[PDB]
Amino acid sequence: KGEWLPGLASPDYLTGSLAGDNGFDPLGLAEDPENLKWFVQAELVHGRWAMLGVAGMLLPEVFTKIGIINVPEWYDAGKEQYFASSSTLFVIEFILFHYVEIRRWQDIKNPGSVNQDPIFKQYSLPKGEVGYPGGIFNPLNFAPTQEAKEKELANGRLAMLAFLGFVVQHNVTGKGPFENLLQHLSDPWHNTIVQTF
Amino acid sequence: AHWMPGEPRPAYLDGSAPGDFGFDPLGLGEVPANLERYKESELIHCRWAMLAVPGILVPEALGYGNWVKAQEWAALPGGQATYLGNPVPWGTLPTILAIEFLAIAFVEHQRSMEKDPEKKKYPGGAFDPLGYSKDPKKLEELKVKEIKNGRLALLAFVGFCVQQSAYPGTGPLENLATHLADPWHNNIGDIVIP
Amino acid sequence: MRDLKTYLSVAPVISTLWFAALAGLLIEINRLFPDALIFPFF
Amino acid sequence: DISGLTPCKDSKQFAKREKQQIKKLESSLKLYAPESAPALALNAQIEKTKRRFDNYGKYGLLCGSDGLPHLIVNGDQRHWGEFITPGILFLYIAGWIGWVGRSYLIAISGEKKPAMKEIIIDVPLASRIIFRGFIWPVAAYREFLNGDLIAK
Ligand code: CLA
Ligand SMILES: CC(/C=C/C=C(C)/C=C/[C@@]12O[C@]1(C)C[C@@H](O)CC2(C)C)=C\C=C\C=C(C)\C=C\C=C(C)\C=C\[C@@]12O[C@]1(C)C[C@@H](O)CC2(C)C
Repeated sequence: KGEWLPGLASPDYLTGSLAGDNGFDPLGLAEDPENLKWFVQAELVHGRWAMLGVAGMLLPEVFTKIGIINVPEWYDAGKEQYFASSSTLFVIEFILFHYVEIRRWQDIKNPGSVNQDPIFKQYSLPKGEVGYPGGIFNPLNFAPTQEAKEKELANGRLAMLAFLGFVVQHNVTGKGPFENLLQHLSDPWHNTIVQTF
Repeated sequence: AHWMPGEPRPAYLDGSAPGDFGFDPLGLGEVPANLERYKESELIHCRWAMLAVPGILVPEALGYGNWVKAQEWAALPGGQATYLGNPVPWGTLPTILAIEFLAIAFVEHQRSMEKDPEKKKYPGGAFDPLGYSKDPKKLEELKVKEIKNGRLALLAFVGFCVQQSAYPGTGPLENLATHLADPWHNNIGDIVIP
Repeated sequence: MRDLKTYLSVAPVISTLWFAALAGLLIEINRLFPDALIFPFF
Repeated sequence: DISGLTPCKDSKQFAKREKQQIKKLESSLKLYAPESAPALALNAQIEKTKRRFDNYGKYGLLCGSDGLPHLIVNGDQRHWGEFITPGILFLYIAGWIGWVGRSYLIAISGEKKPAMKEIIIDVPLASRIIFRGFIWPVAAYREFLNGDLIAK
C-alpha cells in the first residue's frame, strides 16, 4: 500500500495482503512466515488491550476534572481499599484468564478446533479467520470489512503510543496526564519538556 | 473426550482402557510393560486413598481431635493409644509395629504371587461376595466410575496434605469452617502472597 | 579512493579505531560519573 | 543486619577512614600557596573524596567489622542493584556482541572465498547487521523455537 519512508524499497515478505501493511520492518523480525503469524496475533491482542487501558486511565480523569465524579487517579487506584482484598481478586482473575487464554492459544495453534461449546453441545461459532472470531463476540453483527480492520489497527497503534507516553510522562513528572496537558496549554513556550526538567 | 480439545492423542492410548483420556505429556507409557505396571500402581493408589479419605473425615467430626494428633501419642515415651475415647489395653509401639509388619507383609506377598496381568488388577471370585461383576455389560461403567472416584480421592489427599502443611495442627473440617467464616477474606490469597 | 577505503577497512585499522572510540566512551562516562559501586537508578 | 554486618551510615570505622584520608590530603595541601594550581587540584580531590563517602553512605551499603563495604550476591530484595541489576545489563550487552558476530559470519558464508571477507571487513553489511542486535532476545527465542539455532 503506502510507504513508511519515501525512497525506500519495501521488504519482499510484506506483500500488502495483511491489514495495515506499510512495509515497516527495518530490523527484519518477520522474515519467517511462522514468526509473521505469531507477531500478527500479538499485534492484534496486544493493543486491543491497550485501547481499553488508555481509555480507562484517561476518561475518568477528565470527568473528575470537570466535576461530575470524584475518582482517584490511575496510580492511586491500587492504594485504595475495596470490598475484597487484592489477593482474592488476583486469584479470581488468574484462574479466569488462564481458562480464556488457554482457549485462545489452542485456537491459534489448531484453527477451527475449539469453536464448539464444551457444556452445551448445540451452540457453536461460525467458521472464520484466526484473530477475528466473530459470531457471539459480534452481537450487533457489524461488517468485518478490511477498512474496519485497518481502523482498528491504527487506533491500537495510537493506543500503544498513548500508554507509553502516559507512563513515562508520569514517571518524570508526578502530575497526571490531563493536568500535564492543561499546564502545557497554560503557556506552551515555558511548559514544554525542555523548559521544565 | 480428550483431556484438552484441539490436541492430538498419543498413539499407545486409543481409549480402550477404562478411564483413558489420552493424557501423557511426558510420554511415560511408551513401554507396554511399563504401562501395565503404571496401571497397577495407579489402581492400588486409588483404592488406598479411597479407603483412607473417610478414615480422615469421620474422625474430627466427633469430639476426637484430628488425623495428626491421633499420631502424637507414639512420640511420647510409654504412651498408649485410644479408640473411640477408650484406651486400648495393648497399645504400644513395638507390638503394634510388629503386628502391622507381619500382617501387611503376608497380605502383600500373597497379592504379588498372582501371574495373570488382568487377574492382578481385577481378581474377582472370592473378593466380591455380592457378585456385581457377573454381568459384563455394567462392568465397564463400574470400572470407569471407580477410576474417576479414585482420582478424585487422590486429589483430596493432596489437598489435605497441602492444607496441613500450610496451617500446622489444622484439620480439613476446621479449615472449611474458617473459609466459610468469611469467603472474601480467608482464601488462598494470604498464603500465596505474604 | 577505492583502495584507500579498502586499506582503511583492514582488520588492524578498524580494530584500533573501534577500540579507541570505545575507550573514549568509557573514559567520558567515568569522568561524568566519578565512581560507583552499585546501580542506584532503580 | 545480614551475617552480622553494620549499616554503612552508622559505623564509625568509615568515618575514621574518611578523616584519615582527608588529613593525609590536607597535609600535602599546606605545602603550596593557597591560590596556586596544586591547591586547586588538592581541593578538588578533597571534594571528590567527601562526595564519594556521602554517596556510599546514602546508597545503603553495609560496612564490615574492619570498616569496608561488603557486596551481597545472595538475592535479597534490598540489594537488587548490588549484583543482580548490573549483571542482567551485562548479559544484554554481551549477548548483543555475540549475536552480531554470528550474523556476520552467516552473511559471508554464501560467497566462494569468505576468508577475504574475514581478514578485510566490509563496512556496509556490518553496519546493516550491527543494529539488528538491539532485539536479540526475541530473534534468538524465535530461532530456538523454530530449530535453526543448532546445526544438524
Ligand atoms: C564472533 C563471535 C563469537 C561467538 C559467538 C563465540 C561463541 C562461543 N565461544 Mg568463541 N571465540 C571467538 C569468537 C566467538 N565465540 C574468538 C574471536 C575467539 C578467539 C579469542 C574464541 C575462542 C573461544 C574459546 C577459547 C572458547 C570459546 C567458547 C565459546 C562458546 C562459549 C561462550 C564463551 O565461553 O565465550 C568465550 C569467549 C572469548 C574467550 C572471547 C570472545 C570475544 C570476541 C573477541 C568477540 C567477538 C568479536 C568479533 C571480532 C566480532 C566481529 C563481527 C563484526 C565484523 C560485525 C560459545 C559457543 C568456549 C567453549 O568452547 O565453549 C563450548 C571456549 O572454550 N571461544
Ligand atoms: C498493552 C499496553 C498497555 C496496557 C495497559 C493497561 C491494560 C492498563 C490498565 C490500567 O490502566 C487501567 C485501565 C486502570 C488502572 O487503574 C490500572 C492499570 C493496570 C494501569 C501497552 C503496550 C505498549 C506497546 C508498545 C509501546 C510497543 C512498541 C513497539 C515498537 C515501537 C516497535 C517497533 C519495531 O518493531 C517494529 C514495529 C518493527 C521493527 O522492524 C523495528 C522496531 C523498532 C523494533
